[PDB]
Amino acid sequence: GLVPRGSHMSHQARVSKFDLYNSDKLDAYNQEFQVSRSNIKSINNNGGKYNSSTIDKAIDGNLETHWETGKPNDANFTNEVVVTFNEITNIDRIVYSARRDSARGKGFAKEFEIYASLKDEGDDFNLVSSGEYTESTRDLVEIKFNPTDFKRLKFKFKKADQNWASAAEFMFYKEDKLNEKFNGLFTDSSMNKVSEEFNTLEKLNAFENELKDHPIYDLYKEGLNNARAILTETSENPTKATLGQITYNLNDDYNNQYRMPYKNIKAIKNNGRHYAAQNIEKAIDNDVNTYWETGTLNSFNNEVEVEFNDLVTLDRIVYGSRQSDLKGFAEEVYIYASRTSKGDTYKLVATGAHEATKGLVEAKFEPTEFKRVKFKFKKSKQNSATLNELMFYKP
Ligand SMILES: CC(=O)N[C@@H]1[C@@H](O)[C@@H](O)[C@@H](CO)O[C@@H]1O
Ligand SMILES: [Ca+2]
Ligand SMILES: [Ca+2]
Repeated sequence: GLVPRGSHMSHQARVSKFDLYNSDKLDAYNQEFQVSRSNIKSINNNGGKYNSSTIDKAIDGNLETHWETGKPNDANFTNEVVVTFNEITNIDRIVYSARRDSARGKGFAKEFEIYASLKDEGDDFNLVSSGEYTESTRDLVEIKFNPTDFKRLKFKFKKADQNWASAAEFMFYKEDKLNEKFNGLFTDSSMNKVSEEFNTLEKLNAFENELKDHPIYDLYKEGLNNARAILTETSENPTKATLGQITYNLNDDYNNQYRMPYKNIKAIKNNGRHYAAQNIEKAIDNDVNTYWETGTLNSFNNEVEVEFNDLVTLDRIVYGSRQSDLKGFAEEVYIYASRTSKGDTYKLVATGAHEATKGLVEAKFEPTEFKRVKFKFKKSKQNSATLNELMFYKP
């Protein structure tokens, strides 16, 4: 499942991770939208090449071969690459990666400019788009701008990570209008309000139907379901949860019926890093003897966030502290639910309190749907935060 990237229709490019690449849909996608590698006539660049990392390697269809410049950016020199197409070609996107060898990410175009020419020769280039990407240097990114005709496309490494501009691949794509519609599903990057054109179930369901023959329809489903969850959301109704020591976690048969499978955990994270090697993944390793401990400390609240693969209805969260001393036992807890896979869509489900104790405690509340859960350490014994296990039980 992709998530909407936000609309782009200024002259600042939208740059996002090209997650499409990992999918079984890629080939069908490329068939329809990619500019064939066979339409790329030639490539040159102004900085030469390092060793055998020749410029042809930037457009050979292999993410495991790269060009690297022979001359790094400096205060006086900016690396650029010029691609010539067989014929004038309409393009709205570049998909780009830096080198992916042992120095992966080195030379990533952290800032770039894109220029068009309709000629084969001459310096008549006009600025099409400028952009940046600050998230990572290791990513395959989609750079999306206004659809433009190119005989030659010039790509300038305005800032290259560690100056030594590199490219595993430059790939080119034609406009995908339905994809852009999907990119405009939400009003902003928080993805917690559906855009006006989809802002009813009637409109959203019609849109889903409209996407059904699209090559990456299956990847759109997650975002569509997120929108639907927002459209159908009810007012938050937090209660006080009842907290008590429990031992039913020992009961395998019970767990089979009532405990959410650990395999349903897509991801875990927290806001406070961790102390020593008491990392977060051991709050969910199914071992009461291993525990997470925060790197930060209350004042600030510690919070843990668990993402699920499948939405699940829970009525209980079971937790315990580090068993040695009980340091960082959540004495007071806020439980937040989101019904979306991403976005700023959490609502408060329940508040609860219990004295620190050995063993496991359930926090029981009203049955609630969770696609993701936030566990907030309101008050914690000794202003630390610790989890030996975090478990989720159904009504
Ligand atoms: C493997 C590795 O890091 N190779 C790089 C090489 O590609 C080039 O950037 C060079 C510049 O002095 O620095 C390193 O040797
Ligand atoms: Ca390559
Ligand atoms: Ca554990």
